[PDB]
Amino acid sequence: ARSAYSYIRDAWENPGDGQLAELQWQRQQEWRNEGAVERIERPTRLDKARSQGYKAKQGVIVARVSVRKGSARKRRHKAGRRSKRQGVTRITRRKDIQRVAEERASRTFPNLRVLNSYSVGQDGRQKWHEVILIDPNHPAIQNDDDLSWICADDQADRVFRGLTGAGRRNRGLSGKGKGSEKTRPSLRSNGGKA
Amino acid sequence: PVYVDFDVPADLEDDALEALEVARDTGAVKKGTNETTKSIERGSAELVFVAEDVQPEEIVMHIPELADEKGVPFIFVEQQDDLGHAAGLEVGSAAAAVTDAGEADADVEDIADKVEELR
Amino acid sequence: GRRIQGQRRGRGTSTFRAPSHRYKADLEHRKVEDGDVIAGTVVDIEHDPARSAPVAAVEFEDGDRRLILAPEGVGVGDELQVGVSAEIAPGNTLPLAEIPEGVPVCNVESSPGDGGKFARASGVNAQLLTHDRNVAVVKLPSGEMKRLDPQCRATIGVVAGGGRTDKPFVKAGNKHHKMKARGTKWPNVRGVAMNAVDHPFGGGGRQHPGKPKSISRNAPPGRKVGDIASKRTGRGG
Amino acid sequence: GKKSKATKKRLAKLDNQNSRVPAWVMLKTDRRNHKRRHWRRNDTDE
RNA sequence: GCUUUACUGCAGGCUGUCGCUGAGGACUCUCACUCCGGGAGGAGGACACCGAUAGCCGGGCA
RNA sequence: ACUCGUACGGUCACUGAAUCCUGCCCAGUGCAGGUAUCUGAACACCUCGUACAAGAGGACGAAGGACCUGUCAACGGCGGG
RNA sequence: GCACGGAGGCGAAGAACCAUGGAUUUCCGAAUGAGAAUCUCUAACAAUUGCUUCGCGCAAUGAGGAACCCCGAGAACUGAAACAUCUCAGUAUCGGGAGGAACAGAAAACGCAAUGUGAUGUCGUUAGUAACCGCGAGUGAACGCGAUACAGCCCAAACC
Ligand SMILES: [Cl-]
Ligand SMILES: [Cl-]
Ligand SMILES: [Cl-]
Ligand SMILES: [K+]
Ligand SMILES: [Mg+2]
Ligand SMILES: [Mg+2]
Ligand SMILES: [Mg+2]
Ligand SMILES: [Mg+2]
Ligand SMILES: [Mg+2]
Ligand SMILES: [Mg+2]
Ligand SMILES: [Mg+2]
Ligand SMILES: [Mg+2]
Ligand SMILES: [Mg+2]
Ligand SMILES: [Mg+2]
Ligand SMILES: [Mg+2]
Ligand SMILES: [Mg+2]
Ligand SMILES: [Mg+2]
Ligand SMILES: [Mg+2]
Ligand SMILES: [Mg+2]
Ligand SMILES: [Mg+2]
Ligand SMILES: [Mg+2]
Ligand code: NA
Ligand code: NA
Ligand code: NA
Ligand code: NA
Ligand code: NA
Ligand code: NA
Ligand code: NA
Ligand code: NA
Ligand code: NA
Ligand code: NA
Ligand code: NA
Ligand code: NA
Ligand code: NA
Ligand code: NA
Repeated sequence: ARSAYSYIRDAWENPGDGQLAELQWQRQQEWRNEGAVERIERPTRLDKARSQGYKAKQGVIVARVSVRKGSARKRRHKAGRRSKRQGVTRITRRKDIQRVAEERASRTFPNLRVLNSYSVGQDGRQKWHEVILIDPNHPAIQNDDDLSWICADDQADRVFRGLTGAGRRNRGLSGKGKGSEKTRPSLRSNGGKA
Repeated sequence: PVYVDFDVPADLEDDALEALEVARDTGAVKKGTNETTKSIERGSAELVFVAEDVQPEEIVMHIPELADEKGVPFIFVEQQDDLGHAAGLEVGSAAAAVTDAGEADADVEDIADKVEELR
Repeated sequence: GRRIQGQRRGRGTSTFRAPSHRYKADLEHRKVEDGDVIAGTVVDIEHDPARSAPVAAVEFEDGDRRLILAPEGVGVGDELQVGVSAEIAPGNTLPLAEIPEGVPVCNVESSPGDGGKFARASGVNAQLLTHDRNVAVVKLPSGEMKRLDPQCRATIGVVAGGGRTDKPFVKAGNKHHKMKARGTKWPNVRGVAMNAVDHPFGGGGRQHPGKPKSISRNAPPGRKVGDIASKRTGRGG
Repeated sequence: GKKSKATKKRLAKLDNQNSRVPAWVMLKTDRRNHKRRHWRRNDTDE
């Protein structure tokens, strides 16, 4: 039959209805007084967490990250700029809020590397995402077949190179077909046209 | 808190855990929320235990409604490690299950009733 | 076009900032747990560089020594009280509700606890007109009828130093000295004397504003000069 | 102007480099100090 | 470089609408959120703030 | 920032000591206030249409404007017959 | 040592010279106990983390590198015979970061439509073709074929 996890996963399909909504309205209050990068002891979304790589092991860390809601906090051009490049309000970044979160976090925990991330709500002026990090210098993980690879040197500061899962999704590398002409194998080797 | 729709007095609570200990030595108990949840669906459960100090709550919110549409009686426990320890574990447990008790099928039944009256 | 002078101020550079390090203290009321027991003695009378008005030094029972806004008629040796059951004597600070109607009051709280806000400058005063369990209507020096929470504290009497404005500065030298002890740029070059580039009223073959002086509230900073959202001008009529 | 123990060493080195190439190196190379710093005409660092 | 009722824009201000956002064309309330308070609590209250959109103005700027 | 500030203030402008005075014009332009009716975007609401959508139309209508008032120590004006 | 003087010394105890491994290796410097124009003042992983015997106990990050690489931020002169879309150009420049290479990668793919191909780069071609564009100036792929090199895997959950 259905696992206990499948309940949590279903509840989160509509975070505005039922018990979860009654929960969000509560926590969020306590969440708004909390700092930007806070280390929590256990995943809010246990299912998603596990389904992303989570494990109750030594060297596996989770954390919530709050970011201001909005569009390009872009300063207006000071020198001569033609009508088209005269934007400040409308234009938005080419990097999604979730990815910004992953970085603020990886930085906060220098030595740790980023496994994955996931949304955990949002109100009228901020969005929250939890982050799974791993300590690639801890024998538990160096010995764990299922996470071992994250220790590889060429995995260091991966979130910053866009190597996340949320990264490749942002880079337009989902479909192996139509549309990916300008994105595979990388944006820079395609002249940045996506 | 949100799934907790009633308060369980300390003594009644003590009685539940006492029974859980002899049950783990005579009958059968299930540790952890996954195993416990599966019982309520398989029907092989008689009495379920749910800690009140669970964070994040989601891990448990489903128990109350799921057990009620399957008839299976339940109970709220304050501590986590008390349920965890009581089930013969060194850790703690969000929820445990009474899959066919032992030497207390009477006590268990009565307890499940006192709760039925506790609303 | 360069930024107008009003925009430079917003940065808060040295030229515009107020000489805080030179100032004495923020005159706020005294926070009392309750009882009204709090009472002190007027030790001295000083001059506050920040308001050009006087100020009274006071020493309470519990050891506290803090300078307070000195109303008119307070002298060295006198006694003041702070609280709900305080006496209705000039200077004694207490909530509006306890104060009898028709009595001149100063240093009025805009919200209870803030420590005063209204009626603070040279020789001014508010006026307590009405009472209620809910409201307390005060007449601020500008004539406005301010509706207040009767729980807001306020000092009895008029602010000292009255009549300062009465005598003219007589000379640029004297104004200069007043301004130096304030966060204001002085002197002032009329925008019509500046160049085209430096201010909307600038340039031209003569000194005159090309645009009509009155201007809309909605106008962006950089253009918001002259008669702002004037409901009218002149005196005639 | 006052100086530090450090600066005082730098000045000193700067003065030693300001000496001429030994008459003996002349004969050894069978045949000029390109870093001759006068006090007035030239300016050191700092 | 400067100007304006030159062309096209842009900040910015005003305004409707969307979300934040809840309870019973006008109204009550409190739980979010705001502010004051050292605190207890006080004031405001689904408004304000903020994100999006839409119309008006818009040499302050390009 | 102003602000350790609170209308006897601080901001924004014009005129430029004292003395005697400072006329008439609100039409236009500007700012401010009101406005029955008229104009006025988008969402939601309606009909139409499309098994959905594009799209046609209806109703309601904010600020703004029309319209009226105020105002020149507000831009400015103070003639011909 | 360059560097061919003078004095002197070293080498058959096999010096010089070369190769490899080792020793020493002042102060500043990411510079890390704290302060400072290379020095100073009275025990130090400063700062941020992880594991934690919760004791800096065990560890991690920091900064450099010709260019290459990856993710972000992103011009204008100029072309259009002016000029606003467009062009220059995702160029220059800026921010963050990895390795010896990076990135990508084992189809919710292709759609010579098929009874067909079978991870991803890259080279040649398709092709200046299709597509875009005040339809102006100009911008401009893919499937496929021919080659190079080939390689395939693991969780999550069900059930324990
Ligand atoms: Cl990382
Ligand atoms: Cl003044
Ligand atoms: Cl093929
Ligand atoms: K251009
Ligand atoms: Mg103050
Ligand atoms: Mg005056
Ligand atoms: Mg000043
Ligand atoms: Mg002047
Ligand atoms: Mg001039
Ligand atoms: Mg101008
Ligand atoms: Mg003049
Ligand atoms: Mg004039
Ligand atoms: Mg505050
Ligand atoms: Mg211009
Ligand atoms: Mg140091
Ligand atoms: Mg040009
Ligand atoms: Mg050209
Ligand atoms: Mg590549
Ligand atoms: Mg053309
Ligand atoms: Mg291009
Ligand atoms: Mg193709
Ligand atoms: Na990191
Ligand atoms: Na694109
Ligand atoms: Na002028
Ligand atoms: Na010199
Ligand atoms: Na010029
Ligand atoms: Na007129
Ligand atoms: Na008029
Ligand atoms: Na060495
Ligand atoms: Na270290
Ligand atoms: Na430690
Ligand atoms: Na040209
Ligand atoms: Na030209
Ligand atoms: Na073919
Ligand atoms: Na075009």
